[PDB]
Amino acid sequence: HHWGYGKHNGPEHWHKDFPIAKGERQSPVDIDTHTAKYDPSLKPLSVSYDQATSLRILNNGHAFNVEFDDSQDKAVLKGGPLDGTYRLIQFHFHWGSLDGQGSEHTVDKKKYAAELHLVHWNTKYGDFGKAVQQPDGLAVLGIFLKVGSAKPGLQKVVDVLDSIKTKGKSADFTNFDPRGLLPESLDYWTYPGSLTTPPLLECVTWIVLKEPISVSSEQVLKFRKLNFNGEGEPEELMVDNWRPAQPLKNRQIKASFK
Ligand SMILES: [N]S(=O)(=O)[C][C][C]C1234B567B89%10B5%11%12B5%13%14B%15%16%17B8%18(B961B%18%152B5%163B%11%1374)C%10%12%14%17
Ligand SMILES: [Zn+2]
Repeated sequence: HHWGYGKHNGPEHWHKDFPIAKGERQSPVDIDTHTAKYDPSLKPLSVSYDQATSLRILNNGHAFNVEFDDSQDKAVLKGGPLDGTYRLIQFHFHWGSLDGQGSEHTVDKKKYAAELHLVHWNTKYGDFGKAVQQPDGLAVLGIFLKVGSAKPGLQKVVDVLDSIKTKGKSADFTNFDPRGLLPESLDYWTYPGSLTTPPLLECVTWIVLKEPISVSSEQVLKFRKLNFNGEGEPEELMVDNWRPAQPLKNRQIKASFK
């Protein structure tokens, strides 16, 4: 009886195995645009993905992960609110059963159809397992998806999903360029928070981009054909794999932009 996204194992149950679920810096949150203060001390985000080396795509039973070679400083996030250098390890998405839900963060209570998370770890801790034990261990870049025009840079991901339909399936996924998933603007909000899946550790600097990317109805429908279940098990469509907004508590959301 492991955690998941259902009635009997979804987010309102997670606190029983992971008591930090009711902690002081949980994610995601609602971004109240009127309350988020412009911080002129924040730097432009530096996204250096030119040498990013994707290796593989994996259906982990909750989402799909696109994994990178993080054995050197290839793909790195720095600047913005960050001190030092954060290495790209993977990205994944959260999405809904319908276009009106799917994102984890909300913007004035608006839910987007999906949310992309690019996960990076602080190189000062040496390995991601040490980094997740630190309050400044991870930086996650969050990007909203809305349904409209197709995202050409996403289609290589969409086209491999048929080969990882079920939990535990992986596929070689080399030479994927994550620059193709970024919007035009790097304007962002930032706040201190947590992983949004168990173990829910409070180790993340969140950087949420204001400008969403557009994907087509056909692209997001292919996300919704994935399965939470393993091969030869009863079909449970991989949809609504998002945690709802959590209490902001004693935190300030900062804007990089006026
Ligand atoms: N929705 S979310 O908080 O970005 C989930 C992040 C999950 C992970 B934790 B460990 B650290 B890195 B890899 B593995 B798990 B995987 B990635 B971050 C590693
Ligand atoms: Zn995520």
